[PDB]
Amino acid sequence: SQILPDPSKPSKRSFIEDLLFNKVTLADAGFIKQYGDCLGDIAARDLICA
Amino acid sequence: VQLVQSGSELKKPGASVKVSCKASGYTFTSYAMNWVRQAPGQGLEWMGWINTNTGNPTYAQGFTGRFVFSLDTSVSTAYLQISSLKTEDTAVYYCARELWFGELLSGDFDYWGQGTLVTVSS
Amino acid sequence: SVLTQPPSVSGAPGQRVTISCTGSSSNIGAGYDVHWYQQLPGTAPKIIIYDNSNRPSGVPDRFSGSKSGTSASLAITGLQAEDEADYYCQSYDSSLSGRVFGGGTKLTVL
Amino acid sequence: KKFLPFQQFGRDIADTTDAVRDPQTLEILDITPCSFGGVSVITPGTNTSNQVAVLYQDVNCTEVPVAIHADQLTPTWRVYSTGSNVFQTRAGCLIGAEHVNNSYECDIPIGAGICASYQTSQSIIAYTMSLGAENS
Amino acid sequence: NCVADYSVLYNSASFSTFKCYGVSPTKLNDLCFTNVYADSFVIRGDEVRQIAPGQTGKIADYNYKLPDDFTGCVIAWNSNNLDSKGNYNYLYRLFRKSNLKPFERDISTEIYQAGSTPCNGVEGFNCYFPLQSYGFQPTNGVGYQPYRVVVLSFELLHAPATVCGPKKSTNLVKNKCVNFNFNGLTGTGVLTESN
Amino acid sequence: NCVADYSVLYNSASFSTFKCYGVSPTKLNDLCFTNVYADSFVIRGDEVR
Amino acid sequence: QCVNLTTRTQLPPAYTNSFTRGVYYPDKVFRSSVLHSTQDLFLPFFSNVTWFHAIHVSGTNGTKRFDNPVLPFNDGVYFASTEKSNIIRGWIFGTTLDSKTQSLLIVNNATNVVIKVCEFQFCNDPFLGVYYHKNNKSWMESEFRVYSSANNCTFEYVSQPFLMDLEGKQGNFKNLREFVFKNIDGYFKIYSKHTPINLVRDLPQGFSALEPLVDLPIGINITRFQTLLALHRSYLTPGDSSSGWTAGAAAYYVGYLQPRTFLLKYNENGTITDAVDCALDPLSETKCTLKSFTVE
Amino acid sequence: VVNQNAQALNTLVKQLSSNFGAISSVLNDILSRLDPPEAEVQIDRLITGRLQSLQTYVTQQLIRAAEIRASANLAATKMSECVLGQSKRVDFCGKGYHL
Amino acid sequence: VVNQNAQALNTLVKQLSSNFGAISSVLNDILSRLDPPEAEVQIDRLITGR
Ligand SMILES: *[C@@H]1O[C@H](CO)[C@@H](O[C@@H]2O[C@H](CO)[C@@H](O)[C@H](O)[C@H]2NC(C)=O)[C@H](O)[C@H]1NC(C)=O
Ligand SMILES: *[C@@H]1O[C@H](CO)[C@@H](O)[C@H](O)[C@H]1NC(C)=O
Ligand SMILES: *[C@@H]1O[C@H](CO)[C@@H](O)[C@H](O)[C@H]1NC(C)=O
Ligand SMILES: *[C@@H]1O[C@H](CO)[C@@H](O)[C@H](O)[C@H]1NC(C)=O
Ligand SMILES: *[C@@H]1O[C@H](CO)[C@@H](O)[C@H](O)[C@H]1NC(C)=O
Ligand SMILES: *[C@@H]1O[C@H](CO)[C@@H](O)[C@H](O)[C@H]1NC(C)=O
Ligand SMILES: *[C@@H]1O[C@H](CO)[C@@H](O)[C@H](O)[C@H]1NC(C)=O
Ligand SMILES: *[C@@H]1O[C@H](CO)[C@@H](O)[C@H](O)[C@H]1NC(C)=O
Ligand SMILES: *[C@@H]1O[C@H](CO)[C@@H](O)[C@H](O)[C@H]1NC(C)=O
Ligand SMILES: *[C@@H]1O[C@H](CO)[C@@H](O)[C@H](O)[C@H]1NC(C)=O
Repeated sequence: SQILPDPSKPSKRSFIEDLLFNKVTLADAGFIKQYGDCLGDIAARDLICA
Repeated sequence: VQLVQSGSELKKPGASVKVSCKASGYTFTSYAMNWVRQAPGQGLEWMGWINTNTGNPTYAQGFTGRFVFSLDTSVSTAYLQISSLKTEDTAVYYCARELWFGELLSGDFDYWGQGTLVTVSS
Repeated sequence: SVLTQPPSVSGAPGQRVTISCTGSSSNIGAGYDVHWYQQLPGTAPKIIIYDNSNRPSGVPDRFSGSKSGTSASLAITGLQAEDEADYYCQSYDSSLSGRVFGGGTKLTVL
Repeated sequence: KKFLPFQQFGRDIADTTDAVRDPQTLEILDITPCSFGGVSVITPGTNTSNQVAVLYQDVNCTEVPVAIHADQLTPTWRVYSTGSNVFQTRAGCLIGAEHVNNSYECDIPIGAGICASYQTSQSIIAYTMSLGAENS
Repeated sequence: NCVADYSVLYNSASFSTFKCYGVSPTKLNDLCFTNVYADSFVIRGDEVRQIAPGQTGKIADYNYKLPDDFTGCVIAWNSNNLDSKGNYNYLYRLFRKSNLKPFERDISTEIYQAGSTPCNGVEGFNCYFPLQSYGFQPTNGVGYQPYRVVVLSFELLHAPATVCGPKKSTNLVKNKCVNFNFNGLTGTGVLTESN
Repeated sequence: NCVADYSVLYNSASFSTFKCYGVSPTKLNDLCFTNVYADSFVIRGDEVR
Repeated sequence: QCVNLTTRTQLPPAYTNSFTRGVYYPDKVFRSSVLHSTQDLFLPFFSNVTWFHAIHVSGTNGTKRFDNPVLPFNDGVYFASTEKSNIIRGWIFGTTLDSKTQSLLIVNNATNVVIKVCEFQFCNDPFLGVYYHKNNKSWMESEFRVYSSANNCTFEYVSQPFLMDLEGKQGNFKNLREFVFKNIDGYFKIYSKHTPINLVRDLPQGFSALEPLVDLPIGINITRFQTLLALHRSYLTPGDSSSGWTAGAAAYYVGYLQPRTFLLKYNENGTITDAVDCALDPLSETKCTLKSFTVE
Repeated sequence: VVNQNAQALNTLVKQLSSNFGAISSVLNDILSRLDPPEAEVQIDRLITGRLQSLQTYVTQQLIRAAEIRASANLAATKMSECVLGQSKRVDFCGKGYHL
Repeated sequence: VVNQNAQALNTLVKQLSSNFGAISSVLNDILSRLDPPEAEVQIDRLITGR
């Protein structure tokens, strides 16, 4: 049950895979909809905009 | 600015005891070193002071000979040495910081140590 | 000692109590300042007033003092439970005595 | 070096002067630069502690204040160029490290079997590494 | 605190020597300027190359020194009909114990000596008065006629500028790629609102 | 056999053309030049270049 | 005119520790959330700073310590002062200060701030005399003795007229003024910041960044400098002009800059909150080289 | 992998602050202060400096890509052996007798 | 491997002998011979080559 996927989460990641995703941090600004920002945004002061 | 003194000692009458005082966080040669005793359940007595530059002591009345003031600038630790201990010498000795102003000293003791307990008994 | 202090004082919490001090013409009458110290039981003394009028940093505003010629005084306003300590005064006498401390006055809070 | 007569100075393969002759007494000299920039520092994480030890690479502990000219620097540089906890190894000179005779698993590698770690009164210790548990 | 129209000086024929180092002379009117300083003196004309930065010479070492990063212009023109008459009022320094720092002056008239002689206000052996005059005469040839030299020094974009070129400010436009100009700072892009 | 300082030649006003390429004029006396060739002639004023 | 000062206790100065002080903005460019290295003249961390006092204690003899000596001027200096009655009225900068080489003067004579670079025949002991009357409670100044002559001058600056308290405050020091003076390419750059403080008798522990105040194109040669001080005269100080005076409690600190490497930290608000000396200790040197204020 | 990519990307961005011996590191500053008869002697220093930085970055990316290529081939080999079957090889699918 | 390392280090040492178009391959001679306005021009070529 720890390694098999579960239907409770929206993603098909298991409990071990969910822990692996949360244990990875980025020293740079992350790749999450970064061009949704940097356009018409007041706080255009970050690494991925620049 | 810390004034750390030595621990407590128990000594026999007629013996000799040395008391050290560590000073830190400040320029040790800029401030004069002062020593103040206090008998248990009594007032504070000032037995004198010693300069940190030239090292010359200046004892008060009744403390000549038995009390020795000395220091060294490598570790910047003042020394208090008492010889021929008697029963009436049982007191707590405090170190007081005074700025080196000149031949006439002021009356501002800004910092005090934790004190050293010496007891003379048989 | 040359400086003379009252033996003890007492007062209710919250009122005003004034501790007096007297000297001579060689210690206070000569123009030298009078310093005051507070000593909790079991701890080192702590100066609360220097140069007869001034409070160091961290000292509450309830403490005040002044000098008038030969004599000097210190004032306490709004007594609380933490003021139960021994207060010591000191000054500079002539060269035959040097630094002279007071007799000490225990302050009682009822 | 037998300097045949008017041949005066010298150079190495990298055209830097290594030998020279005094123009007055006609004596022969050898030249070795003295700059030093190869310093190394062994320190734990700042979130853990703030104590810092410094390794002086490939230089003797008896020649530290001359090579780096510590007396013309800050006293904080002087106290890290001369102190009680001064140790010499194959890798160089360590100042501030507490040498011990015990052996543990390597934590911060230095070189030539020397490893450092944070040990409790907390201080930075230096020790020879242990290959493992002795077994027969 | 002005608007400086530089297009009345370099285009004029009144100046026989005009060169700039930090900026182009044709691009002086499109920039805004901060703390413009003007220096002026008289030159014999054959040492005008010493006024250039990174140049050695008597006037450079002991009279007027420019730094290696000098951002400015030097303006020189002939003034033989104006200054010369045997005019001895224009003095210059010959000797000093050390070379001058850039952008500094020395008006001290102490007696220079060149040895072990302790001269005290006396022109003894190898003791000289440190100032001499050109003596500008109208009959002097090229290289000896008096030359009036004007030196300009300033700073660029270091502060909100007070001196600007003679260019009108147009209406502000936004949300389209345009060539902006903010006190001499140019570029291209969409200028977006921000708080 | 020179002890002669090289600065005294160009601080005077007796010269008209003095520009050096290999060695900068500010530190001519700080280097020993082993041997110095001294060549001289007289030409027209427009042939200096 | 000029008068010498008598009845003063001539004593050698002392030393104290400057805890990461003297840091100023190297440029007028806004930065935020970035670590910026620099190469400029700076005060090194935990350097010896010379202590001066202007304090006249009470008593029969006392100690009339009034120190305004001529001090050397290196490539850069750092000035810090704790004030309560505005005793320090500026400085003088020059080389010989005897009307042989011209010198600059910075004097605040209550109403105006005066900057003059003239051929000053400076006094042996410059001072400013403030009088306190008893008929009314005025605190005016009637003595201005800084120089003997002003024969040749080349620069002049007079600020707008204003007023100050000039009051003999009895309490502890409450105003901390820090100054940094530099002389590069004839530009007398001044960095300053006024900061409130509550200390007693020492230089406070903390960090501060000095904003650029004003740039002075002067172009004179400065090798020595001296500090101006105020002087109190009243009915309690009898005698002539050379002995009938009292000091009034004030102190200031004089430190020297040095060409160093600094690592400057800018916060999200655009202010300098911390700095790292790259040549103090190997820990800060590693922080400077790695360009990180933290290090695993 | 994350930190080296972030450090190399930040080093690529911060290299634009260098002037490489030119008057200024800003391209618009040179274009607004100089004319093309004498601006091109200042531009090509910035051209050579920035291109050499771009050569260095791509070369380091190619070396890092080869390191990932070796690791990906090892990961594919471990997936095809340890997951899709039982391996008799010692210490390939972990320490001990692999199941 | 040993010979390749030795050859690479020897080539790295020997590359300092190239003047790269400057008047000399040693920086001390250029510093003691030339004013900084042309010394910096020499140092640009030397720095680029090294
Ligand atoms: C104050 O005292 C000083 C001496 O300490 C006087 O200094 C004069 O100094 C110059 C050169 O520095 C000497 O040539 C003079 O001879 C000195 N004067 C005397 C009287 O010896 C200074 O003049 C005094 N100030 C006043 C106003 O007299
Ligand atoms: C140079 O003079 C010194 C001092 O007399 C002498 O010892 C030395 O031998 C001389 N050298 C030569 C090459 O003549
Ligand atoms: C950092 O230190 C805090 C306590 O100061 C601790 O709780 C935390 O776990 C530490 N973080 C790491 C990554 O060690
Ligand atoms: C460590 O070993 C050395 C000899 O190798 C000995 O001199 C020293 O006393 C030992 N120290 C301790 C703490 O055992
Ligand atoms: C300050 O002076 C003391 C002795 O006067 C000296 O030991 C110390 O190294 C000095 N510190 C600095 C930073 O100059
Ligand atoms: C203090 O002043 C008195 C009166 O002028 C004098 O007699 C005495 O010597 C002075 N004290 C000292 C220590 O000089
Ligand atoms: C009264 O005060 C004014 C200003 O406050 C002062 O000018 C005047 O001199 C004072 N009166 C006397 C008699 O001094
Ligand atoms: C300025 O100095 C000159 C000497 O160079 C002197 O003759 C002149 O009188 C001075 N100016 C004034 C106003 O005194
Ligand atoms: C300034 O004056 C001093 C005084 O001797 C002198 O040594 C120095 O050369 C002068 N010039 C400079 C730039 O310091
Ligand atoms: C930064 O500026 C904001 C807005 O004025 C202010 O609220 C805040 O206290 C300042 N300081 C910090 C550390 O955020």
